[PDB]
Amino acid sequence: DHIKVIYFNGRGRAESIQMTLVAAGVNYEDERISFQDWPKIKPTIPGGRLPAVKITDNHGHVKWMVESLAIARYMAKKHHMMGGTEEEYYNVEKLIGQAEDLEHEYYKTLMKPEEEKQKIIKEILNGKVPVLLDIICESLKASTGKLAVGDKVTLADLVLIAVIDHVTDLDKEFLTGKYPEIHKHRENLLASSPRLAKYLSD
Amino acid sequence: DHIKVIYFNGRGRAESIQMTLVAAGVNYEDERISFQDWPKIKPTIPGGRLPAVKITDNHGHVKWMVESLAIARYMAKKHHMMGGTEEEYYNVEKLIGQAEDLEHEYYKTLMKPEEEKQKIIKEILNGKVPVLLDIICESLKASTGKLAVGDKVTLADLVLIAVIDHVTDLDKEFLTGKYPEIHKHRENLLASSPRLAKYLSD
Repeated sequence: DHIKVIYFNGRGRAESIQMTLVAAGVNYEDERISFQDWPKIKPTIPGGRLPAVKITDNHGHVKWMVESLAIARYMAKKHHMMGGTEEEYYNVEKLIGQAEDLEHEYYKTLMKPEEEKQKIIKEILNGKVPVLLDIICESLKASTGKLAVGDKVTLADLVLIAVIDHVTDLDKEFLTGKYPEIHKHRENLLASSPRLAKYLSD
Repeated sequence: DHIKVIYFNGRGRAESIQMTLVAAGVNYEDERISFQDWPKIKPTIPGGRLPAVKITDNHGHVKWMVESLAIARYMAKKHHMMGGTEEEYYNVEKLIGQAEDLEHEYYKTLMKPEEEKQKIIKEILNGKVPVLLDIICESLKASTGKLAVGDKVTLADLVLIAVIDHVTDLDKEFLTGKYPEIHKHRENLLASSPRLAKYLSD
């Protein structure tokens, strides 16, 4: 059973799939597609969208998975990272929802020239971004554990760190001296998962 | 127990919470907040965002739930509408993800001056809207049952009907003589759930 994570963007939507697998201690192969080869690769991907995950058993049979956060939730559920109670499940989804709202602001900046980019970044960093970071800070405070939901790793944790890194991609100093719970979350996450600590260092 | 669904909106994000409860045969109270009353209501809502769900027990204890699709997933999970196996769960999340991509196109048209709204409606209906509808059609085909995932109601079913109604909101004729599996899905869904059939007329 061989897992291939097929994607173009190293900083993209595959991050949540890769981090789930890393934290789960699961081997996989990264297959990165270049812009140049995409037109030729597209018709070979069911649904024609990346990221996608190709799973090949030892009899050469192929199962395809599409929709990156659906894949990540499947892999997370399989390896006990989607909450241990229905209440924890709710809170996992709550924080994923909140991080996706933040991610969607980051998305407004993508594929622009110098400006719109500069103009968008400025609008989002003064608008919804700080509101959303505050909401996430309070969700983290309300955890019954040291992590986003309880004390052990969930998808909510990995989705969060990926989205924060996009925020800092826009303004590296944006969270400096602020959102201590968010910095504290990352410290704590890296402690609970040497694997992810290792992966993120590399 | 007493469930209150607090929202704007209407044809908004509350639809998936309400449809889930309706399909689960769970009673609840709708509390609709006017634009005029929102400034005074906001500080009483944790996180200051709607939709939100206020749950009051017999002892007058108050539990708040936020993030509408996290709420919808909680309620769906509690009532066996999130798939019966891990593969069914992945497929529920797959279709939810696909419908939300469609929903995001619909969102580009909201709160616009009619000028650019007309321009946006025209832009998406020729762009990603039919691409996404085709993807959803193929997802429905791949179901092992008559509904989006298997033969029984899941959150994916309700998210799909809500989003398709938004598309027809933009162009009431867009799916006429097209996407037969989508028409077929809705045919089937109302059959499988007399409760929802009722709600969707009433």
